[PDB]
Amino acid sequence: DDEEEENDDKILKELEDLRFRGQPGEAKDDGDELYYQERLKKWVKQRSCGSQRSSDLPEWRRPHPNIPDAKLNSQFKIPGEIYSLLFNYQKTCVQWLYELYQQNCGGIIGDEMGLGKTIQVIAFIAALHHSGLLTGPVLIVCPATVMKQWCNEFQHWWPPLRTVILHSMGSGMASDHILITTYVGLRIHSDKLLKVKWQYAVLDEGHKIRNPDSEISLTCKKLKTHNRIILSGTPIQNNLTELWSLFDFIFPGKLGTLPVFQQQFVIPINIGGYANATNIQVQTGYKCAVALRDLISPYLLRRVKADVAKDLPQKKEMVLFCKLTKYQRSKYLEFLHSSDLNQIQNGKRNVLFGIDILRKICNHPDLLDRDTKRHNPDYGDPKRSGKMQVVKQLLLLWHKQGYKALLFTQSRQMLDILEEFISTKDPDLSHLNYLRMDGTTNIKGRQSLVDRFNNESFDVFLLTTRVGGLGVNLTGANRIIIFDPDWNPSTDMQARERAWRIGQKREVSIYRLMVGGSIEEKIYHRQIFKQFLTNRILTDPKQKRFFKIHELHDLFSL
Amino acid sequence: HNGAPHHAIEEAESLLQFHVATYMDNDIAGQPQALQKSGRPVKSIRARLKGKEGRI
Amino acid sequence: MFFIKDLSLNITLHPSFFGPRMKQYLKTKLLEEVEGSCTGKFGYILCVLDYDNIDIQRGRILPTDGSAEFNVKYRAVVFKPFKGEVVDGTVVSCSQHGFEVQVGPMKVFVTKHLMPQDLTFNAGSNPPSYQSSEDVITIKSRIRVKIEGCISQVSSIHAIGSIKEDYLGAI
Amino acid sequence: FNMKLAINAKTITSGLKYALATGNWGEQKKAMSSRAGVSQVLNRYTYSSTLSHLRRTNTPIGRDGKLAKPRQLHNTHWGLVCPAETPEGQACGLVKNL
Amino acid sequence: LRMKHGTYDKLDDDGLIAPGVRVSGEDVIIGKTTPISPDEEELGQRTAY
DNA sequence: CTAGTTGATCTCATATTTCATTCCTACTCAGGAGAAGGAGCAGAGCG
DNA sequence: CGCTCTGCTCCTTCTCCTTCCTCTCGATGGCTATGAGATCAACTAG
RNA sequence: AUCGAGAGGA
Repeated sequence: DDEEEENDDKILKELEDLRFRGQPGEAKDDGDELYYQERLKKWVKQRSCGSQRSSDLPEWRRPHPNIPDAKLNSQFKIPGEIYSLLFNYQKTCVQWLYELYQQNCGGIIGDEMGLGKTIQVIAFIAALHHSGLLTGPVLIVCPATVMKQWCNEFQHWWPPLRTVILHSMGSGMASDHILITTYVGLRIHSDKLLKVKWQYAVLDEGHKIRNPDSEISLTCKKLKTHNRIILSGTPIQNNLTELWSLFDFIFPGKLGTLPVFQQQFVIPINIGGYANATNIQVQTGYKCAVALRDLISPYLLRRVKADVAKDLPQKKEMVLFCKLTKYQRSKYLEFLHSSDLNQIQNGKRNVLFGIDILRKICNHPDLLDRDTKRHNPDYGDPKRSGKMQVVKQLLLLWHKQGYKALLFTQSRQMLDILEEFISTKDPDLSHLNYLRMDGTTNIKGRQSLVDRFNNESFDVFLLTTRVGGLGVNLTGANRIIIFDPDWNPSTDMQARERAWRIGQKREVSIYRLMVGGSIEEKIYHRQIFKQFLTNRILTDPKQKRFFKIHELHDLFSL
Repeated sequence: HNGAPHHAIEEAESLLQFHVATYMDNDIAGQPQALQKSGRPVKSIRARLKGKEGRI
Repeated sequence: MFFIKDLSLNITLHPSFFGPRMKQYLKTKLLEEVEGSCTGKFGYILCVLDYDNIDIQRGRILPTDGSAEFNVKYRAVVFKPFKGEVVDGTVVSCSQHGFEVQVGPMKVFVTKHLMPQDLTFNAGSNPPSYQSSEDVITIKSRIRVKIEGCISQVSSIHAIGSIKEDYLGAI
Repeated sequence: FNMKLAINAKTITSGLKYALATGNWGEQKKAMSSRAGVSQVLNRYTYSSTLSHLRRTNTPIGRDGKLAKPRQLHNTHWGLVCPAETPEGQACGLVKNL
Repeated sequence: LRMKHGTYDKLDDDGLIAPGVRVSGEDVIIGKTTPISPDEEELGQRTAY
């Protein structure tokens, strides 16, 4: 629908002007906006008008003419056929979703990866639409790679549902029920879309709204609806403020504000980590944080993979240890002595990111510089890093043993250095065929490489931790190595879980390279404390193990 | 935006007013001589445009 | 609308051009720089009057430069349109994208919404013409245009028009 | 303590070095209580200049620039400071030589 | 970059002038460079250093 | 003309809950003149 | 004649204030910052 | 380069 004023067009014919060749671009932008509003040229394919939304609906009417199992076959307040199709803890999950719907406040659900977070919610939405006679609207937010999934399940289990992709669609609100979008797309569409008041709002990647100050979380928060839900892939990973933000999005009035939470609802000394009037160490902080955990339990669901997926071969927490070379030790001591300029210099390559310098010394002292090309002809040199020697030993052992090994690395500079090492520096490793991955790899190429790895003839698959979410399926792996502490424990779980998807019959041994006496061990201790906090807020065990943060917090700096 | 308590909002307003005032004129005949991190008084626009060697 | 207005333009003059022929050069320079000029203040400068009787006052030497700056006074003929004003223009072209008419130095423009509701475009007519209504408007005919807007360009001044009403029909 | 003190040994060293190198006799915080010009680069134009510099004094009182009875050759100065060696300009009578 | 307009022909391989050389004008007496950024491989494609 | 691919850019981000503290340390070294603003007071008109 | 009012006087605050040139010594160091992920544009070819 | 300080000169 080209509504551009023909007046300017005939003026242009009167006297054409090429300087306004951007006016066509502005017109294209306006036409795109009008498409997202009430029009669409070639975007019907994105689960919009012309698809099962309003065209292929007849394909389902003959089996059930607008009367699904929720209405015709074993009609109840809930569907009958899906529940028979549903497995254990899934029917109960949908039942509790129904309870929350009666509560008309919201909720948060999520099971250990691979247990079907995407499923058990589409069925509930369809149940509300048909058995509950829910006219909608219903909203979904997730990455496009997962949006295609959501659409696939929607059109598979419940064809009649009118679902669409808010990536490059049109019509949408102009037409009648379900909408899926990207979080970045949600940011882009700060227009009326936020005022639609989507009756059933559900967010897929709750882990992407952990930070209260993050623009994604606040953008979701402005969209207030009587029923807002989160499907966080994982629970708390870094701070209880993340749980506060999640609960505020789903249940604003049922929990205190940010202050009340931070000064009180904090497992550390804030809530009385020594609630039993014991040492200031956080070891007896119970009956207060446990109370909050029990208060939130009526609002969260969790199924452990072991609950139904007992077929999960042994996991190995084999923390390797390395030795700092004389060159590395000398550079480490030099930096430590010269680090103190303002003693933190607000971090800035001294403490906060002086950790980066320490890590670079630990891993690639040979090429410790941005201008690596000057040293590239002669470096890297594994002699300056015993961690490279350990990696070589393990890779050779697994190659002679024919194990598909996964290598997890830090910023792509280390990735490329390791690639060059294995490919050319050491002929022993050159005999091993390898694969590569990075954050700049194309999505199609990423999928192709993942498929190759699952059935690879190669030996080593070098991978970066950050690239890709939990969807990356690397069940073909037989061995895993972690090159350095991957900060947030969630990253470590994802890395070790690249092999551990639904399947992975062959046992996989996971290794974590470490340097004895270095700051890396201190970072690992910090990660262990984070895991302990997660366990405390999740299961509330009587764990008295507690690293002495009162001095170790400053010790971990350097 | 977050509905902070009254006194916190008042303190933030006073701080903003003080920074703006010092920016235009960093000599208010008062106690708070705004000064840089390095320990030097901020050169307000008034200081630039004032006195000998003072832009006029 | 055609009317006569006074003009006052400042002319600089390089010292090397000072001489007995100065007045003639001033007149030449202004007539070439002003006649037919485009101005948003006065639309189109159509004619400079009293070319024989020109009051140039006579100007002054710039302080640090020897050049002289002259303020020449004039009576001039100019043309500008008005919103809500009717012009008996002459047609130039017809198209389904709209209708435009010529008014001396300016071309009037008419929108889809400013023709009569019964005046659709007939592309089959040679030349293309508005044969839909009882009043056939051809490319080479004449028509009254009802102005509702002035379009300003640096290189030219344009305006819009309407032919909705009966009194706005072809001449 | 064996090394915790040594962390601030730099305090003594750098404080003395600043106080003497810059002349700002304070702690090097904000020129607080500064007496800029306490320490000066030894003049070595010739031998007499060196000797005179090594035997010089200074009156901070007149730094205010007041114009009054001080910065005059009081007669209690007889035999204690030079009656003739005194600079010109602002420091005339405030800088005195033994 | 921006190597000074003076004469470098008087320097030694050490970046210093041997004593006894007659220096006048803005001639360079100490030769010192900063092997600093831009750390761009595009520059490597251009002049190597 | 346009759909595809790929480079390029924009935002993400949040800290993690924390030790912990002294306190603040003072000598050298302004004052000078003028406007401003309050405070008191005394008398003059009122009731 | 007591009340009140008001200007008149005096007494603290309360700021705000001084040609041109040449050397040398030194103390500032920089007040933001993960790369990924996702989106947009730019190049390219039919 | 910047700012600050000191020294001296007309």
